[PDB]
Amino acid sequence: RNVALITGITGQDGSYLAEFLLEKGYEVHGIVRRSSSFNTGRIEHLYNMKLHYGDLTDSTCLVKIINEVKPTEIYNLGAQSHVKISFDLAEYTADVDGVGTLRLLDAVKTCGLINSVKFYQASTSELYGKVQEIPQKETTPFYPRSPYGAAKLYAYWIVVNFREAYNLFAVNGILFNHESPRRGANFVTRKISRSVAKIYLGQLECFSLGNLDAKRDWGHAKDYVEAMWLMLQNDEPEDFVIATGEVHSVREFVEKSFLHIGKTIVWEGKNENEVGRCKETGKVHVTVDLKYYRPTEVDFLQGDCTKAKQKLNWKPRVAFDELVREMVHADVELMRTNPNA
Amino acid sequence: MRNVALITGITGQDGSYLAEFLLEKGYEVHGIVRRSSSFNTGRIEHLYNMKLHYGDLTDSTCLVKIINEVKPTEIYNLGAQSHVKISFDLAEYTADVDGVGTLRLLDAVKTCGLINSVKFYQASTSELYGKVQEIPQKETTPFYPRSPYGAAKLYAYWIVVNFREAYNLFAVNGILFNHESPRRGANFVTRKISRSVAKIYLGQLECFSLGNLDAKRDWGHAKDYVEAMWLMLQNDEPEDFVIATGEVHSVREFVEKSFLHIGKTIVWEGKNENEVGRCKETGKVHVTVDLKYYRPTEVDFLQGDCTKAKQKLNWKPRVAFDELVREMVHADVELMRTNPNA
Amino acid sequence: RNVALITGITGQDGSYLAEFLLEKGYEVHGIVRRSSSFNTGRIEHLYNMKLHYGDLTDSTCLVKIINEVKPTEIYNLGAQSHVKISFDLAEYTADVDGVGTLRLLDAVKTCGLINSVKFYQASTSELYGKVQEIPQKETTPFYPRSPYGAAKLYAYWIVVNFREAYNLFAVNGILFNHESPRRGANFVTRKISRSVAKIYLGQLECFSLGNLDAKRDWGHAKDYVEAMWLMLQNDEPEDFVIATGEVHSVREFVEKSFLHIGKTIVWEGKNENEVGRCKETGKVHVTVDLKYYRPTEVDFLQGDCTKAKQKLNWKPRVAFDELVREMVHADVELMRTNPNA
Amino acid sequence: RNVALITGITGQDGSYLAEFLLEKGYEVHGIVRRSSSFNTGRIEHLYNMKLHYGDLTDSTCLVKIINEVKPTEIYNLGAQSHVKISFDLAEYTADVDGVGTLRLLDAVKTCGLINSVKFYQASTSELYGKVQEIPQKETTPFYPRSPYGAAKLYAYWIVVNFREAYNLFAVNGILFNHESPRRGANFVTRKISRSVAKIYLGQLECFSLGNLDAKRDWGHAKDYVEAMWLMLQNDEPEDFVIATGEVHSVREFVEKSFLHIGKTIVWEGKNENEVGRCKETGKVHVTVDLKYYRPTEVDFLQGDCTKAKQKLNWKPRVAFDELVREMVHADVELMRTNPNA
Ligand SMILES: NC(=O)c1ccc[n+]([C@@H]2O[C@H](COP(=O)([O-])OP(=O)(O)OC[C@H]3O[C@@H](n4cnc5c(N)ncnc54)[C@H](OP(=O)(O)O)[C@@H]3O)[C@@H](O)[C@H]2O)c1
Ligand SMILES: NC(=O)c1ccc[n+]([C@@H]2O[C@H](COP(=O)([O-])OP(=O)(O)OC[C@H]3O[C@@H](n4cnc5c(N)ncnc54)[C@H](OP(=O)(O)O)[C@@H]3O)[C@@H](O)[C@H]2O)c1
Ligand SMILES: NC(=O)c1ccc[n+]([C@@H]2O[C@H](COP(=O)([O-])OP(=O)(O)OC[C@H]3O[C@@H](n4cnc5c(N)ncnc54)[C@H](OP(=O)(O)O)[C@@H]3O)[C@@H](O)[C@H]2O)c1
Ligand SMILES: NC(=O)c1ccc[n+]([C@@H]2O[C@H](COP(=O)([O-])OP(=O)(O)OC[C@H]3O[C@@H](n4cnc5c(N)ncnc54)[C@H](OP(=O)(O)O)[C@@H]3O)[C@@H](O)[C@H]2O)c1
Ligand SMILES: Nc1nc2c(ncn2[C@@H]2O[C@H](COP(=O)(O)OP(=O)(O)O[C@H]3O[C@H](CO)[C@@H](F)[C@H](O)[C@@H]3O)[C@@H](O)[C@H]2O)c(=O)[nH]1
Ligand SMILES: Nc1nc2c(ncn2[C@@H]2O[C@H](COP(=O)(O)OP(=O)(O)O[C@H]3O[C@H](CO)[C@@H](F)[C@H](O)[C@@H]3O)[C@@H](O)[C@H]2O)c(=O)[nH]1
Ligand SMILES: Nc1nc2c(ncn2[C@@H]2O[C@H](COP(=O)(O)OP(=O)(O)O[C@H]3O[C@H](CO)[C@@H](F)[C@H](O)[C@@H]3O)[C@@H](O)[C@H]2O)c(=O)[nH]1
Ligand SMILES: Nc1nc2c(ncn2[C@@H]2O[C@H](COP(=O)(O)OP(=O)(O)O[C@H]3O[C@H](CO)[C@@H](F)[C@H](O)[C@@H]3O)[C@@H](O)[C@H]2O)c(=O)[nH]1
Repeated sequence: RNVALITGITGQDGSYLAEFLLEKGYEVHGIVRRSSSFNTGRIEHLYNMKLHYGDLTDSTCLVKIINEVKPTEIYNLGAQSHVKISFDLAEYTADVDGVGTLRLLDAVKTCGLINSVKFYQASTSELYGKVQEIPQKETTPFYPRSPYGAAKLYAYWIVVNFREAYNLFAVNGILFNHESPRRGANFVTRKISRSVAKIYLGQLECFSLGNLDAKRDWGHAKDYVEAMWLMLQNDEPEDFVIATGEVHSVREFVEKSFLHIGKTIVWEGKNENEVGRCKETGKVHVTVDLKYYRPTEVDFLQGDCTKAKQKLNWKPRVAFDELVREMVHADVELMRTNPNA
Repeated sequence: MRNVALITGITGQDGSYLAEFLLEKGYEVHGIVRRSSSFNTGRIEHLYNMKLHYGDLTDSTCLVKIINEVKPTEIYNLGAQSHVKISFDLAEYTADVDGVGTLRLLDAVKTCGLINSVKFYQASTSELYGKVQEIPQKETTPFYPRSPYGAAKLYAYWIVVNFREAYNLFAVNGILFNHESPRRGANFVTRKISRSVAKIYLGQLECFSLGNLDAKRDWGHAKDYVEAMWLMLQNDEPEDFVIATGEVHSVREFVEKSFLHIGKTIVWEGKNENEVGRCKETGKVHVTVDLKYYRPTEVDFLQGDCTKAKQKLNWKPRVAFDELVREMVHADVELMRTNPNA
Repeated sequence: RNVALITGITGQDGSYLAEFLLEKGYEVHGIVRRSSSFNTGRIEHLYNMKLHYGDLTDSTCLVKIINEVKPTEIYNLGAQSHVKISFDLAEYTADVDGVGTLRLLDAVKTCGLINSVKFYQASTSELYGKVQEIPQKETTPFYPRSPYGAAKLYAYWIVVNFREAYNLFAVNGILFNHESPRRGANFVTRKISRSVAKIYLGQLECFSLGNLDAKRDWGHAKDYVEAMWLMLQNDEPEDFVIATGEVHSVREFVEKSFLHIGKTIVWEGKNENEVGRCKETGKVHVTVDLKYYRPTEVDFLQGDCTKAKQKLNWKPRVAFDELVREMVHADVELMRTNPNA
Repeated sequence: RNVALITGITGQDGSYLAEFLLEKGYEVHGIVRRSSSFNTGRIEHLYNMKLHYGDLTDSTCLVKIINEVKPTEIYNLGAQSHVKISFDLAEYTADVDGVGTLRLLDAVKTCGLINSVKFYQASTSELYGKVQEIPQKETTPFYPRSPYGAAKLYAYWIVVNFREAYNLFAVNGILFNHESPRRGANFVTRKISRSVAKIYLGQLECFSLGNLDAKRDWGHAKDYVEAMWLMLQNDEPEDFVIATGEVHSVREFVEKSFLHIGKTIVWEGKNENEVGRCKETGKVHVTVDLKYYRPTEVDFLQGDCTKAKQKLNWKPRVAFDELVREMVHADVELMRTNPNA
């Protein structure tokens, strides 16, 4: 009996995880939000899958769904997941990402599933924020730098407390940045791949970014959802960093993306006056706008996933260069078939 | 001089039409949009005078920030979990958004010192009449809600009344009866029918299932009804108004008329959950009934009397039921032809 | 098997209801709020009674408690019950009095008790607000005049919807004002009885009130909790007005209270300048202060409880004059024994 | 212009802080919860003080109050502060102690007071939970062990984020256990002092406790509220541990408390069968009950307040033995004057 409940099934990770579990013959249940528009674009090709209307702020819907489904595995991926937006939506973010995690854990307990459920929490490298060690591993102290980070920190610790207090098999995947062709359009990697694709097709000339010097450890969502499953296959409930260990700047992401459409970016100017110019044509394609900066930036992330390599035998398959290629190529195809986004 | 609107629910059916209507009048239009993991501004993307702000009706702080920054002259609270069937499984969220959310917005107006400068429109509803206590229903008909949606909207109606009476806020309840359009949510009955009929016409679908075929509704066009919202805020006195067509049709009639527009005459056979709708010309079944689409407490009949609005606002509906059905089926044929996955 | 769960057990009504049910051999459970101070003064003499920490805004505690207790009868008396305070606490009042009622109902459903629980909702004459009929009965249209009234109206209707949708035996007691020596100190009747008692004992000289012309139908809480029980003994779940049918002003309450300590109040002046003077001494004991007025006053309430008389055989035992006497007498004793009481 | 807003003014700390600030000529505002009973016992002797109805779960009331008062200093002491109760009230505790802190900070920002307010957060030694260093100081990593601890951790970090993001003068006082004659009756120290006082006066024979071997660093609330004020007088917004550095067991608190009424406790038995007998009379006065244990106990706390000593010149005046004496003596007087106190 293999029955998964995925919160956040409509998101990037949820959509890949649903595919991965379906291929293994799981019965997959997802919680979807009511919307005035179509909102199941990433999973519509899959309808073994059942969707249920719910929200992580509605305690009764969560108990009803868990009590009806009686899952063997719960993946809490549901969240207001955007860091910049969390500064203007601090309270909603706290209620969904922090308190919502508690609601789900409490529903497990309320439904008498404390000894049968395995629970995965979507923890995050944003917890390290202003990094206290380089690289960051499971024992690096946390230092959040946004309302999102603070809410995720609550979630991390309440999960730990349920494991310790009630012997719930509950784990924190401390996943570093992961991307894909299904990545939200207002995250930096997809913003770049979409804009580069549009420039290639003559639908756009120039776009603006924020902090070009931010550095990230970027992997592929499809690899990372497998690690989530492996953490629940472990005999003991343990927390794990999942990451590539390799660091690149936003600037490098831009450079590599443009090279895939035959353009070499050369930078000129500094800070908010910095521009990225195509060497071959002389045309400006990238500018900087201060409005995209965060009040408290996370400058640098680099994960050490030695523990996961040893215990889970997990290794990332997609490296940064192939990630950039796949994203630009996919968005060229997407924008060619349909110029409207 | 200064005409600045704040629309909650700007991404929805009504919000998108209201935004166009106000922009045409030279308003500066602000909208509150929810964060989503997917694109969610499809009904208003052609418009970007318009500024969008991330917010949620359950986050009191975001609402005060936005109202304090924008300082609107007009607020239209259209934001809601608006689906009645879904409200039975999302009762608490529905209460928090549709009921308490209305209070949050009113309180933000007061907190920001705008009680004497803002005109506030609340999206009230014929669902308030529920198990109807008079036929037709007018402003003085007693309410009798029949869902967690209806109950939440009733709270909202009364808290609006209380702000008007307590603090002299110009605040009004539009008691709007069902209104539809080509932008209507796909899981409301009218659009579900028009989309499914369009798909059948184009060979993309053979058959679809519905719930209670005997429900009766007063159906108008969203584009006409957003004008009434604006007129209620142009009034010298803050008054509540029923807005409706006065004409009643069944779900069954909506199905029949929709199919006639693609050259098919539906004839029904069987009863209750075994009832089917068959094309007379071909003998093929196109409509079945499934109990899962029924509501635990149905609203059987609505018919609005908008005499007060006719007299005071000079508002009259322009689109009648038959033209509404035609426009919806025709628009969804065009939509599904251009894109079979829409 | 007779097992009651009372929300609001620490309040006026809860304390009387708990005694009444205990006398009948019920197992009585109460939900009590955590407080930094002692808060069980009305029920401490009773500890068949079990208390549970909870709150009507905490969905998980309610499911846990209902699932553990498995009550046959639930009395939802828990509320922010003060009308004037509801104007400054509008949202909290909505969450507790409105949404809290839904949470309790949904917990009944979630726990599989929809066909075994009988549910009493504490509805109220405040629903009639700006009265549309005189007297008011079950069929009088509602017209709330406060955030409290609006929240209670939501609660009334969501109860009706659970009864109609799921065949829950759920009822609205539409109780008119009821008082006692245990009445909250900042309601008008108890404010008067305490202040009059203090004046009698030389602990106070004068106090201020708001609208002296408000008129109310006043009964005794001890009689009214019996009606709540009777409504759950009914074969069919029906809503009932409970009231005396007799109307008196705040001014009369003041006059009658002072007569019990040997003072005849004579009024002079109008509106906010009106004062109440003891005829025997010439001393001013009552003034008016605009801060005690409500933005939207409820001027007049008078209940017609014909339906309850016919179907429940309920009749009020304590009339207004005895209510005034009991309250002043009790507060004299209270303030004599303890001047800080 | 010195205007303080105290959330939690009715609690232990709030009541001492209010006195301390009033003595300095502050205008003091407090947020008080609506209650069905009298709940201002600790501050009634003070009414320069203005009280406002509010709740930390009602965002609108908090903005209204802050906008009206325009405080120069805010002390966020309001909380569901009981650790054992937090396990059954996990969600409410998260909403009040965690999200409530954010609501207050956001109201400061919304009201345009980011550059004029100094904000004190009531952080706590419970953040150290399963202690990662002994003694614990500002740089010891946190490890919460309850829903209370997890909620307070959110609050700690969201305060840090407002300081770093918007240059708000905002500080975390990391206060270790502090007690007084006004301590809540269900905390262990006051439970002991009240029960011992009752035994001395013949109002009780025996009481039950939980984990007798837990160890704590106990100081006096009156000393600790002064540190809160000093942290806001600092030129730079800094976080500080406040503690005695001296550790004692619950068992020692029992022994020392009984000594003060002329009784020597001698223990017999183990675990939940352990009892405490008066050596002089042979009578049993203490038993153990498993229901008082916590699912995830905090076994040991010991604070290092070196930083506060150096920068604030703060030193605790009351040591453990005098604290025990003051509490037992005060509760003897209290229970003698009023057996129901
Ligand atoms: N991608 C990364 O680099 C990364 C790294 C570490 C951790 N994380 C975290 O991992 C999880 C998955 O990331 P992602 O990239 O897949 O995020 P995403 O694409 O933004 O997806 C978010 C999902 O959560 C749902 N959601 C939002 N608010 C909700 C609510 N109130 N109730 C129920 N569901 C709600 C969204 O629904 P809608 O579709 O309706 O908006 C969506 O399905 C998130 O928790 C994220 O914070 C991400
Ligand atoms: N159509 C009718 O016949 C009718 C009749 C009377 C009254 N009403 C009411 O009138 C209004 C407009 O109806 P409609 O057909 O335009 O509804 P709709 O298409 O379902 O639009 C609902 C709007 O509310 C927003 N919303 C939902 N939850 C929200 C939250 N928590 N915070 C902020 N915004 C939120 C939606 O955002 P998303 O797009 O992100 O979901 C959407 O923009 C609603 O209040 C509805 O209940 C409708
Ligand atoms: N008295 C009347 O004339 C009258 C008439 C009609 C209806 N009502 C309604 O009938 C009920 C009983 O009236 P009453 O005079 O006994 O009221 P009351 O003395 O004010 O008692 C209210 C009770 O509700 C509890 N409570 C408040 N907030 C709560 C929360 N958030 N979670 C859980 N419990 C909470 C209170 O606890 P604390 O003690 O901790 O505050 C108290 O036990 C109330 O619902 C009231 O609104 C009263
Ligand atoms: N004492 C310690 O050893 C210690 C150490 C470190 C930190 N702390 C923290 O320091 C602060 C002061 O402690 P204390 O011993 O004075 O606590 P306490 O006596 O339990 O006082 C708690 C205060 O918070 C109020 N409160 C609770 N929930 C509230 C809500 N939802 N909205 C508004 N106010 C609310 C209480 O009101 P009611 O009176 O109505 O319940 C009370 O005034 C607390 O934040 C506590 O968690 C305590
Ligand atoms: N979104 C965005 N980011 C930009 C832009 N210009 C520069 N940046 C910088 O790129 C960097 C990456 O920003 P981003 O792509 O928006 O992702 P961020 O790191 O902020 O958050 C993502 O990864 C986290 C893992 O650490 C997850 F927890 C979280 O849920 C989410 O999936 C930042 O430093 C940002 O400041 C710009 O125009 N947009
Ligand atoms: N949605 C839906 N409704 C179905 C179906 N089969 C039959 N029906 C019936 O059609 C009728 C219409 O259902 P509907 O189109 O879903 O709209 P409903 O009347 O329930 O609510 C709409 O109109 C209200 C105005 O009265 C608004 F306040 C509300 O926000 C929303 O816009 C019902 O009687 C329903 O039971 C069916 O398959 N889907
Ligand atoms: N509390 C209070 N009320 C005052 C004062 N001076 C005059 N009044 C008037 O007395 C009248 C009675 O005020 P009251 O005693 O505060 O009770 P109110 O009628 O507002 O509410 C009580 O009864 C309701 C039943 O209809 C319950 F639902 C509700 O929960 C609560 O138990 C009002 O018209 C008020 O304006 C005064 O100084 N305090
Ligand atoms: N309350 C209580 N505690 C008991 C009992 N028997 C043994 N104990 C033990 O005493 C110890 C002290 O329990 P306590 O007196 O309940 O205080 P605790 O340390 O749990 O919490 C207090 O101090 C914290 C600082 O660390 C504050 F953050 C918090 O707000 C609060 O003021 C525990 O180990 C407990 O298990 C007993 O019967 N009741």
